[PDB]
Amino acid sequence: DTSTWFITITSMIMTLFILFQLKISNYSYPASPESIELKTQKHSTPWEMKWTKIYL
Amino acid sequence: IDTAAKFIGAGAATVGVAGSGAGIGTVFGSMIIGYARNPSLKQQLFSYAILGFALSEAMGLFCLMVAFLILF
Amino acid sequence: IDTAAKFIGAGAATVGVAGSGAGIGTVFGSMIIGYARNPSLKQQLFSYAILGFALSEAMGLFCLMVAFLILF
Amino acid sequence: IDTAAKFIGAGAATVGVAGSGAGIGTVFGSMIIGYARNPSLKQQLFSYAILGFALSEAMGLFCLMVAFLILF
Amino acid sequence: IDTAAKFIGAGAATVGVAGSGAGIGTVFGSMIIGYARNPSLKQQLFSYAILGFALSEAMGLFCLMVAFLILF
Amino acid sequence: IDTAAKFIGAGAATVGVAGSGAGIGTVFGSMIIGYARNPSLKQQLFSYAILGFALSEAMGLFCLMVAFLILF
Amino acid sequence: ASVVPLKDRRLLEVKLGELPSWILMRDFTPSGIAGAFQRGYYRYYNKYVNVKKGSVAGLSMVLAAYVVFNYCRSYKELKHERLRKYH
Amino acid sequence: FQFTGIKKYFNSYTLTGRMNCVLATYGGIALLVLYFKLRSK
Amino acid sequence: NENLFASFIAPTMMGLPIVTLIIMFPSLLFPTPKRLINNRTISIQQWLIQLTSKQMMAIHNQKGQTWSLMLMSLIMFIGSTNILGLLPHSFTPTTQLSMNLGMAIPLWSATVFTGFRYKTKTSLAHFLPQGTPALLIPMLVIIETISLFIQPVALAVRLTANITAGHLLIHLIGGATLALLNINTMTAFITFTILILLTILEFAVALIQAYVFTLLVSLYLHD
Amino acid sequence: GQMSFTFASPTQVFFNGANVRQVDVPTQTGAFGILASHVPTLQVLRPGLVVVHAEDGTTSKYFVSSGSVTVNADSSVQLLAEEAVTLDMLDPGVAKANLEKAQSELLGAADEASRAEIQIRIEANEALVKAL
Amino acid sequence: PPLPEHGGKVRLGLIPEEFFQFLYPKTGVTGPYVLGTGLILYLLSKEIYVITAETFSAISTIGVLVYIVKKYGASIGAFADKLNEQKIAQLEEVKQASIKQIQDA
Amino acid sequence: VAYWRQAGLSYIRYSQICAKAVRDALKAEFKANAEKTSGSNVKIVKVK
Repeated sequence: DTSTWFITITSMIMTLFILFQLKISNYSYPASPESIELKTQKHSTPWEMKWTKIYL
Repeated sequence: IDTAAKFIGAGAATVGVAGSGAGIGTVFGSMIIGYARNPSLKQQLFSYAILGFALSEAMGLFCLMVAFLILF
Repeated sequence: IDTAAKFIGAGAATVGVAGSGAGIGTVFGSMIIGYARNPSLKQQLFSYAILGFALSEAMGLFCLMVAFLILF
Repeated sequence: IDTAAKFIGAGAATVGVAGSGAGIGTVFGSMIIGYARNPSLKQQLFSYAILGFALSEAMGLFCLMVAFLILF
Repeated sequence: IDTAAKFIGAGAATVGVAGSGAGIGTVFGSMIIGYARNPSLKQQLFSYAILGFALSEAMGLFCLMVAFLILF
Repeated sequence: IDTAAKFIGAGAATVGVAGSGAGIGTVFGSMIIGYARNPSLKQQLFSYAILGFALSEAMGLFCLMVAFLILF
Repeated sequence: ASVVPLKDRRLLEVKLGELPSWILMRDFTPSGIAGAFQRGYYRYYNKYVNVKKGSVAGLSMVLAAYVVFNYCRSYKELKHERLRKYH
Repeated sequence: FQFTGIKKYFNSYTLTGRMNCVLATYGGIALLVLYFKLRSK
Repeated sequence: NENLFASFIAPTMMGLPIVTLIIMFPSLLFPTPKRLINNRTISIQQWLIQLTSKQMMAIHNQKGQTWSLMLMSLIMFIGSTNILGLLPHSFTPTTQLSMNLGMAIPLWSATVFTGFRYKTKTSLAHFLPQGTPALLIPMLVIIETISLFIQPVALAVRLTANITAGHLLIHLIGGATLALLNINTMTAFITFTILILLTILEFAVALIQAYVFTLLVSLYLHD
Repeated sequence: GQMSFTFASPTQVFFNGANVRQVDVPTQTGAFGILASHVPTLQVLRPGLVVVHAEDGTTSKYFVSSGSVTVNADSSVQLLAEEAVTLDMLDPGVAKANLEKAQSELLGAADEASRAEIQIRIEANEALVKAL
Repeated sequence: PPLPEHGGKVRLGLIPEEFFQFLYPKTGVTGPYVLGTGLILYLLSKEIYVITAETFSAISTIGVLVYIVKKYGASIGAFADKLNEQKIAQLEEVKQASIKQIQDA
Repeated sequence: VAYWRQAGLSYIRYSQICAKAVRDALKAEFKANAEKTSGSNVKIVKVK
């Protein structure tokens, strides 16, 4: 109850923070998916500008 | 001899809750005058009523924690 | 010594149940300053008071069983 | 007699949280009304209540630490 | 029995720090309701809370130092 | 036995300074929402602030002189 | 014995909640779209019917296993039984 | 392989986060008073 | 003299069985998928993170955002290990005061050594609040430093003391039902008090906001 | 009930004698709600949006700049505003750029009242973005 | 409250008939039920062994978890909704990607 | 009282600036109605 002596649990808590940093590290953010559509637009526009400079 | 001292040390420990019996009386009286000004209750104004309630009852009930330990 | 120990643990616990009367002073009282700005009366305005009135009394009738828990 | 006076010794010092037990009701009943008037909580207007809560719940468990150090 | 009064004396003497509990719950909540109406915090608005915090704190730790000096 | 009643009442008196700790909080709290509307600070705001501070002290300090009177 | 207990959870996942995607498992993913929740259903009475996309019988079996596993440790302490049986 | 998934994370923040020595010292001293009180019973 | 309550005198036991199984067990409640579309039970776990990762991100807005990918692991562990224990005979590791003194101090002292490796002067020159008046320099810097070292004790003891306080009212209001072989009308009202109190004891999720957040404010203020 | 809501620009008129039960106005000294019999006041406006809730299913999201709200003794209001435009006439893209340029001149202001003019300009663009 | 006490009492007249119609479903199992009476003994024998304690709060933590199964039939939409919302973005992206590439040629 | 108060300004001088910013955030279509009002045409004649 008023328990005692403490040599227990606290060494078994930091092994747990090797688990939770393994699972939650492999998550996906919805926002990152909206960023890859932006750089694809500017690249072909500059490639068309490279084709416009191939005209001009 | 300490059988009474079991009691009053528990009997005095219980009146430390008497703050939070009034402390939630503030946060519900202070919400209706935050509401009659601005009727947007489904927004975060009601969500600050419960977190203010829960953080006050968190300091409310654990004053009765020391009451039972003196008993049991 | 038995009836000596019981009663002064019981009276000193009932102090905490009027410790929530000072909250419903604010709950029932701060309805006044809200009602005068806006008369939307039978809306959640009076009903938020009941969420204040019976939750602050719920810390009032909290300790009163604990007093009768140490009556016996 | 050393044990019995300790039993009532921590019973009186339980109620030191009763100041913080309702002092946390006011400051979380004053951001219900400061967000109602001007919705700019995401700046200083929320971090001035938790900083209000840290420097006021520093004094709730401050006294129960003494009621432990008088017990054991 | 001489040490028996040394323990129950600091039992109620640290209830005086609860007065710096509920008294600090206002002056940190009043910098909520009076900040939104006038954003000038880096001027003497925040500085009159730190004076309002510290000099309200000075009557908190003074009633702590009684409980040390009554015991030793 | 004479030291038994002396060492309780010295702690039983200094709970009287807790109520001064409450009333001193509003005086630096209402001046926050008092000055927030009206920046006329160097005039009689602060002069009514210092008088309000040193008058609540004299209901807290006056028990403290009586508190040391019990010991001697 | 490590490949023995690891092949217990990978059997009690991919059958009764919830059989994921990543093709080489694409039709194995829709195998959980019908689900074995119809197989898991009949134990309670009928009532936990909401298991369609928030699957109760997938989760509420582990938590029913963790209760009766912790009933064993408590059994020594709260004995209470007379020289008979109860009602 | 419970390392190189999170090894870029460790030497970033364990410079301040892996200071359990203060926990070890406040733990190891907390061992001492409880063996001492049972020694004097 | 109508309704006489009863009580039962029995020891309330926070025993210590084999813990290192019980700690690992709320890790395997959460799976992680290596797929694009997931399977409608991780997908409401994956959404629940992307809410409260957008509230411990917004305040900081620095190059101290690297720290914040850990702080959402700290919320799922004591978010789970406080919610598992509401079951009939389960055991919570955050009941014992041992590990919480190992959750505060390796995290709290990871904050004061964060600015002291980069700023080295103005981290604890935050002890200087304003345009210094004369009569209260010693009354200030003995106060604002005694409310600094309280913070590790203020952070751990607020968690252990109210979590276990939930468990005793679960027993004592519950145990008074069993010993109520007197008048049977009042048995239901004590039972109805329980099933309200178990709803209030899902504020064990609400008390993890007040552990990660006052760790952010104790990180944002120093850095 | 039994209200009158009037909403007029200098050049155009939105509402004349047609009230719908709830008006939300951004006041200079806070905010308020009108709920069929509010205690009458004489207030003036800050930059912010007015969301009039029509009966009519839905709301109406206007955005005033500086005007005057006069709720009076009988249940009738008169909200007059100078630049009362809707949302779709504004562009968010130009409103993002106008903020930090006025913050750049804020440090570069030598006088005390000329700097006070800059503090007016940053406040209006701040309510511009957050309304969008 | 005069109207609210009858409102549960009208539910008391409602639940006694709904329990009666549910008792009609067991009357349809007067002959054909061979499932429960195989396993109703182990919960009658073990309940004659040890299982009584201070755990009437075992049911109330299992009773509240029944009320959330009600809203779980709406959690399929939110869970379902998340998947659909997730699905629309890729569809928009592929179409958006396709038009740009073809017209640049 | 605000920062435009206690520094020596008027409410028209407040209302000129915050209404001018709304006429800069408009599009190219509704820029002519910002040119329409544009009330700077009255000259100032004081005899000294």
